[PDB]
Amino acid sequence: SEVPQVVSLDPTSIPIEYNTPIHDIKVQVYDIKGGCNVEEGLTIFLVNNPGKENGPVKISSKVNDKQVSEFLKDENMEKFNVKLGTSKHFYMFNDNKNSVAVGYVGCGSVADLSEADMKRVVLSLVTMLHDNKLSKLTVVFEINVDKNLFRFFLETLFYEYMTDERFKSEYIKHLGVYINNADTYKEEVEKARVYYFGTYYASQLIAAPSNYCNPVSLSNAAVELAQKLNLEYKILGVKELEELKMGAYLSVGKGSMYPNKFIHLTYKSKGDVKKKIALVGKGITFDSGGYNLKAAPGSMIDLMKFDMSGCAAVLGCAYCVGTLKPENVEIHFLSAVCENMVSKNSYRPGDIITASNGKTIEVGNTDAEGRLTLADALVYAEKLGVDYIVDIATLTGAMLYSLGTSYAGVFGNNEELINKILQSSKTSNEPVWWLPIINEYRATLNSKYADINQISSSVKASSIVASLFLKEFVQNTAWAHIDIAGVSWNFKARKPKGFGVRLLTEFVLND
Amino acid sequence: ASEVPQVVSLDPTSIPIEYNTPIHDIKVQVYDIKGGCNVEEGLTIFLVNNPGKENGPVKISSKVNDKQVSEFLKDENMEKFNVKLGTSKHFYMFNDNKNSVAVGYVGCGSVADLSEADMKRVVLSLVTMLHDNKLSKLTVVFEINVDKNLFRFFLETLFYEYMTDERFKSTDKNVNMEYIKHLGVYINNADTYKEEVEKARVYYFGTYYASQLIAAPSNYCNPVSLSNAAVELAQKLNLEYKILGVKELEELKMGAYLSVGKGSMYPNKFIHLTYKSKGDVKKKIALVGKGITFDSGGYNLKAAPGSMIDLMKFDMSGCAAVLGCAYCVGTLKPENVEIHFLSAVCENMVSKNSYRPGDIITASNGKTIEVGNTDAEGRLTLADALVYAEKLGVDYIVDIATLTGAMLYSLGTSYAGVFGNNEELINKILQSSKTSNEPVWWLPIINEYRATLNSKYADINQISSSVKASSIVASLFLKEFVQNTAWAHIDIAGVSWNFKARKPKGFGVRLLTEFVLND
Amino acid sequence: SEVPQVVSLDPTSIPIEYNTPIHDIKVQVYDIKGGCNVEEGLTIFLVNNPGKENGPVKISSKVNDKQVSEFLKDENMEKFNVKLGTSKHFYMFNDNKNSVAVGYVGCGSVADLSEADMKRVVLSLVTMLHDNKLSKLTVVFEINVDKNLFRFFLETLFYEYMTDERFKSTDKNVNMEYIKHLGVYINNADTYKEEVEKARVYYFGTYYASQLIAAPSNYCNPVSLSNAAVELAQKLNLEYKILGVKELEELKMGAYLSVGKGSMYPNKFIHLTYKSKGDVKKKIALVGKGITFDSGGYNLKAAPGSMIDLMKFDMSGCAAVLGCAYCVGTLKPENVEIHFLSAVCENMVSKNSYRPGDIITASNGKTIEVGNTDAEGRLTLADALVYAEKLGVDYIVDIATLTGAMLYSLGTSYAGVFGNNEELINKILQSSKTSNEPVWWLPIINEYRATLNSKYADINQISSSVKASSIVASLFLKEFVQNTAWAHIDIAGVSWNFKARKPKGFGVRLLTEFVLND
Amino acid sequence: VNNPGKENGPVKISSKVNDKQVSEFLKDENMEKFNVKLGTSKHFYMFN
Ligand SMILES: N[C@@H](c1ccc(-n2cccn2)cc1)P(=O)(O)O
Ligand SMILES: N[C@@H](c1ccc(-n2cccn2)cc1)P(=O)(O)O
Ligand SMILES: N[C@@H](c1ccc(-n2cccn2)cc1)P(=O)(O)O
Ligand SMILES: [Zn+2]
Ligand SMILES: [Zn+2]
Ligand SMILES: [Zn+2]
Ligand SMILES: [Zn+2]
Ligand SMILES: [Zn+2]
Ligand SMILES: [Zn+2]
Repeated sequence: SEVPQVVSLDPTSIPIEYNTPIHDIKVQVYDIKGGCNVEEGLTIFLVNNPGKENGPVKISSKVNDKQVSEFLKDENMEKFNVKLGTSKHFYMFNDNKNSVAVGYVGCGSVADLSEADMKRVVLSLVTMLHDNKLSKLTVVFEINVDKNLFRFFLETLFYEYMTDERFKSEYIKHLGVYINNADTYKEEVEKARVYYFGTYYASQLIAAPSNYCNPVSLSNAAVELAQKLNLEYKILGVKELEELKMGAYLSVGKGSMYPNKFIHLTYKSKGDVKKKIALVGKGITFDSGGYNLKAAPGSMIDLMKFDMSGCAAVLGCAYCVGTLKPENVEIHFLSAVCENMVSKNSYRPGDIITASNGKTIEVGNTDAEGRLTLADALVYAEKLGVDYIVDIATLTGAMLYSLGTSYAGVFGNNEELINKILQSSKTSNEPVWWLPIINEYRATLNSKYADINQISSSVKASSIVASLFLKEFVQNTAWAHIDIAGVSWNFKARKPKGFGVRLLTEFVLND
Repeated sequence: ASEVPQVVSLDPTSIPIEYNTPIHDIKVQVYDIKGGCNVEEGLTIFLVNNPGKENGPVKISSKVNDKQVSEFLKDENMEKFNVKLGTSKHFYMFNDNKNSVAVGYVGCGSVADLSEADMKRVVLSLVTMLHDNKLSKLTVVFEINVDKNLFRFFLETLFYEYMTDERFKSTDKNVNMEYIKHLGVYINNADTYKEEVEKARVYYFGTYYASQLIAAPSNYCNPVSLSNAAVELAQKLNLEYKILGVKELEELKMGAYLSVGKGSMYPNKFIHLTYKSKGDVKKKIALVGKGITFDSGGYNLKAAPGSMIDLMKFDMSGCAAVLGCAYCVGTLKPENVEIHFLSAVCENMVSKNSYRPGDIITASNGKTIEVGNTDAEGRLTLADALVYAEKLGVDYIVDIATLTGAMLYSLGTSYAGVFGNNEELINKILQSSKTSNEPVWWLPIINEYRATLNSKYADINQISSSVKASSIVASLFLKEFVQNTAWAHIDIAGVSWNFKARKPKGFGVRLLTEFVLND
Repeated sequence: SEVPQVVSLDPTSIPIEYNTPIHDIKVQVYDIKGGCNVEEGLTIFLVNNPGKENGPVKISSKVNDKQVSEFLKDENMEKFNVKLGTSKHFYMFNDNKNSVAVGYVGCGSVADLSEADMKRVVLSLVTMLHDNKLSKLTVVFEINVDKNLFRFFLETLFYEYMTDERFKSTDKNVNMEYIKHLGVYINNADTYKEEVEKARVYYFGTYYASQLIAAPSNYCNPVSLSNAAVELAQKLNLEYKILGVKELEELKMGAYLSVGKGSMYPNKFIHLTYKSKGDVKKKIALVGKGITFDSGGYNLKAAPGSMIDLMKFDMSGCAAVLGCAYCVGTLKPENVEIHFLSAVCENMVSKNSYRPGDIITASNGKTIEVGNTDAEGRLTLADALVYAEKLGVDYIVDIATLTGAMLYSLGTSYAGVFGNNEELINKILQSSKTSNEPVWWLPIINEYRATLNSKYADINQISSSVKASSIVASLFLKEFVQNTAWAHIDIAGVSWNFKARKPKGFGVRLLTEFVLND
Repeated sequence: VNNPGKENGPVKISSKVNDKQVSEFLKDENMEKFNVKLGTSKHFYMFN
């Protein structure tokens, strides 16, 4: 498990932060009926105006401080508006002559916030936290959210508040929440904190550049994670991968100085097993394209450290599952990890390679490497004899032109499973849309020489074609495929989303 | 009608349209298989499968009312052939009356319920047997299971694919072109299937009519000639009609639609056809089709590799499907409905008179629009068509358009995408997709992208600056022009043209008609 | 007739120079065995040294002056070599105590100079004429050349020497002075004497063509070019007619008319005729592609390498045909009837332009599906070929800047010839030899014909699958000649001299030699 | 089989065939229903 180096200055591990300052925040949830106390730090009102305009801010909650309550009177507050994400905050002295900050974030005019909207709310709030030295934040909900959305608020807050400074060379210690029917929201708090970290852990792996995060260091990190969670683990090396005849997966890695590593973590519930699941993540630690090099305008080769986002989501999910400890489920966490590089040793456009199920594949484009690695992972996953196989992958850039940057696409061979994923999208608030596997396009994968083509020459619906290819490697097991090529990276914030950790955990939990 | 302007005298002044096609001379007779099959003149084709047995052997199960033919078609003789989807074989023999007969089969594979795609492969194989063989009659024996809709779909597709469009042929007409006069069909429970026959013939012609308008090049089919054809159609069907000209469009302040047509030598013409049932009207529907008779891109000229400027006569496919639907509706005469058939027809050209990238134009609902790309012209014309539609006071607005090339990257060439603001209406569309066998998939209008249409100067941007999901952004733009009516949008940019066969599909005619009929 | 203008500063004619300085040159040929007189101006010896690479200059001619003869002794000349294209200037006094200038141009080792080699020699000589104000040049041939190559020397010398200042205003060359006399010393001079005025005629045909080509598309548009052609016909007493739009409509030339639809200039079809006074034994139609500017139309020339700034040259074929009309009309061959044809128009972007996808109808009734508006040349030629065949001629030869693909097949030196008749093709190759305008036979590959099959129209203008566009274009044109020997000369690669930044006037001499020899 | 002169003309088989059933299949009246366009084919199964 020694990471090879070219020079002594090359890093030999991924730095990982486990103990984050988010974990130090004491959280308290209070009912809003008893009035709000404003004694310290920053207090923010989440305010809308239905009908409205953008109408005026009007505060409805009772505040147990004379000076603040004066500040918050309708005549002052109408000077401001509830346009989504708009905020104002002011420092003042309270009834005990102590310095208090008080303000609001506008939640617009609709009464049901979408995940997108709520995200805009949190971002405004985070901007104030990053701009202010505070011991404590207090948030009071003057809008209605359900339990899942409340938890989404917390996760998004923690995640966005946290700043990754691992490669560079003050946080609040308390969070108060005022909300109607407080007691029903309390269970969401620590769940949010677990969901935050699984997501942030995924992010750290994705953000970690390819010199740091390579097939050896990523599998080392996965082992260290399993050890900390008491998960069973197994890392398959080149020799075993050859014995298993994983020729599609091995071919992708031929050109890399980093030997292929296959990750297999296993969680088992205490109880009687009622569902066995294999979660398979695409783990290309750097996708240069291979001989089909990413040289075309817009191919974004500098982003391609993110091509192990699927693997990160699966690993982050492992954190959440290993921590929350759901019952009656056995989960396998799989990733065929490798690096797609240019070398005398690389596989070539046109090569015919042989998958572990015996299928010969003609490589039409070395930059369609993910589906080759996934083919062998899927064969491996099916041999585990599980009930559901779900794979998640940054597989096709075409997703940007279908669903874009907000919704991932799910494709599958089984409507019941697909529907379970859509439900988990609803409760996780990571949005997914069901796209079809159109069988009429299957003929385009008929190779003249091999059993099957890797790519289509004629069909531009590449996300569907890739799904048709993948489907050839699952024979008799319910399977779904989540393409996160569009959603994984947050282009505007210049960072990963850690997309899919919460989706997969909800999937596991809801079962 | 209006006079079509010409640059030279040899410029065509109308679209050639074939109404009385050879398919309409075909006499169809349907028999129940339980009565046995008579095997006489022409070509008798058995549709045969073998469930579960992939590439399984052919077995003819139907009673054949001829001793020679029954002997020929017995299991031992047929076992050398297999049912592989699309395969076919011709047989020759003498019957009990000493007349030579031609017989054969088309293989329908080993899966019992044929998809719409599978059935098309079967039909294409059948058509291959009709081509280059001068036959007076074809007889088809169904030894596979099909529901009523799939039976109709077989007939529609057969009629459509058999037909050959020679309107623009002159020196190269097919000397050997000769159609059957009779079509016999044997099927179990024949009486239940009979009602589908004329329905299929009507659906075939609506689709083929749309196909004719689309395949017609932009010199033949321009906004004046296309609106003229809509008038002629309306007169033949006794639909009400109104064609709005520029002066009337100006009065209605349709600035977004008018701006697109500024650079064309052909004046904008807005088609408005109306069917009204004689009964008491229970539902009112507007069907809106994109009617760009040629899309050069305008100043944002289609010059990039893969922009397929030579295909762009097809950018009135949406208008064509709405008109094809008008044919079907006006022919079948549904009760209790009032249907408006709408198209803002124009041509997107490069000229001293063209609108420019950056121009700010005002739609008929007062919204100002910043033009970011003159090649996103469809959504601008649809904006004003949607405002016009909503003022009619209908229950549903459905538009259909070759709107975004991105469709090819999302759903590809077989499935159209539907988007909308109302779930009930979307499900009705999806239901019509099932019964018409023209596949459509529901795609989301993702509100998070809406902010990317915020203009610094105008009320709204025509295009997104940052979002590449253009089919979704376009849908977001269109939604701004429907205020309080259930509305759905069908993007057929990917499915309209059959690239393999080098012809249009007339996609959407049957879909839209089923939608009207089922309601 | 009247050229339309957008503003009053728009030109309404092509400026044309007919009486050139070359025409003022008095040429005298003398037999070299009488010895050479060296009395004034510049006297240049053309010398080689067969079989000795970069061999020494040796002057073998007798020079009728003691002082000059001494100067050019082998001893004095041995320091110089005959490397092809090298040259030297000498200065001395002759017997008359007069200042005299002498030099040489090396013609290498091979005793048989190629077309390319001879142009190298002529270019070196012109370098000696430029930037030196001389009243007289004398050339002494100490190399062997046949009659066609001697004529080629003069034609090339005249053409290269001539500088086109029609569009110069504030930047004319103040030092521009042309010799008034040219003396030529050659062995067996009597046989070469008849080549001189032939060379002058050939030079002007070529120069005339180049003037038309070089003239930009604002000056040279379909009206002004057809106007020029009438003027030329009047000067030569050729019969002429220009067919205008209404006549073109009556003749149903729908392919040709569609290309011009987008232009502010009306289509003009040029038809000049030369007819011998004797019995007519051969009738010939010469067809020249005449696109005065090719923007590409809606298939706009926007791709890198499309060279839109060069497209004033897309009437190079018409220009070659008109230059041939000048030569034929001047030299007056017997036994022949020649029709000089061009369907002239401009390919532009407009509300009025034809579109990609349009189906149009040619004058022979064939419907054509336009796959690319930038393949306009073959549409205009289609109707011109139909017109040509209706004249009842023995041969139709077209010449056109038809396909950029020529750059990748033959390049900038050799034109391609395609045809439906081996005898006609061979006559063109033979004319290539005697005109020294190089041409190579390329095949019309019938296997590609199916790629022109259209789903809706009788035929496709362009291929869907085949990249060999010069072949595809020829297949298309062939569909418009029914039963007449026809050949097609694609000059897209050779028409413009990219290094010298000017047209060659390619094809005038080739076409004239074809007519003359037949 | 070809048909000189007649573009896409009918198929006519000239060879004598030593089978009565096949001889009858190959008669002009049957074959004229097909054409000689380059690459076009038809074949039929029968008993001899
Ligand atoms: N790694 C896949 C991928 C993922 C995302 C993008 N991409 C995301 C945004 C723009 N391009 C491109 C390729 P692949 O190269 O299709 O294997
Ligand atoms: N006419 C629309 C369109 C439709 C289809 C295609 N297209 C269909 C297939 C490939 N490209 C491109 C543009 P538009 O240019 O987006 O308005
Ligand atoms: N005018 C023809 C042409 C001729 C020459 C070149 N060309 C010559 C050199 C580089 N490009 C390009 C187009 P066309 O655009 O094929 O009609
Ligand atoms: Zn790749
Ligand atoms: Zn990848
Ligand atoms: Zn467009
Ligand atoms: Zn369009
Ligand atoms: Zn061109
Ligand atoms: Zn040209």
